[PDB]
Amino acid sequence: RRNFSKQASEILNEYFYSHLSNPYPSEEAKEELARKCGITVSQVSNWFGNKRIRYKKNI
Amino acid sequence: KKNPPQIYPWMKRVHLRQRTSYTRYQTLELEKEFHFNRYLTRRRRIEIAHALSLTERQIKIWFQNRRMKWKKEHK
DNA sequence: ACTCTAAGATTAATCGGCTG
DNA sequence: TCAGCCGATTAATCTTAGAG
Repeated sequence: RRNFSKQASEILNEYFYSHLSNPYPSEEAKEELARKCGITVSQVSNWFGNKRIRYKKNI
Repeated sequence: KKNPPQIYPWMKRVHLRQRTSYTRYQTLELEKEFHFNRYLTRRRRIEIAHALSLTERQIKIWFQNRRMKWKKEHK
């Protein structure tokens, strides 16, 4: 397993920061992002879990 | 993440820490017990919590999580 | 090249809705 | 009922690809 592409990350951060008010995408948006980034929905789901926590522990 | 324009609820601290990793033996059995019977009876519940030195809640949670993991591997 | 950081994954344990 | 099931998530951790 290798890390995500510089672009996939950009795509995810865009979504994340674009929704700082509730970074909890629906299974649809997740499926959406998943295909956009060319990664599984699990991978997106993990990415958001890790993103939220690591955002918080650094406020 | 140094500066959030505001502190939204989700950024708050939920959960009114520790993650007791489980020994290889414990996990090997719970797993062993899982291939045998996907759900648990109050009976099996106690005898196991007993054998592997764990609370009942832990055996209950262990199987709940194992079921979701089973669901997602589809297999 | 070589080394720690942190990205990505895994999993206890929690929150809450819902039912058998 | 009301304890256990599902589902999604939290948070601690494990792994180890790579930023530095």
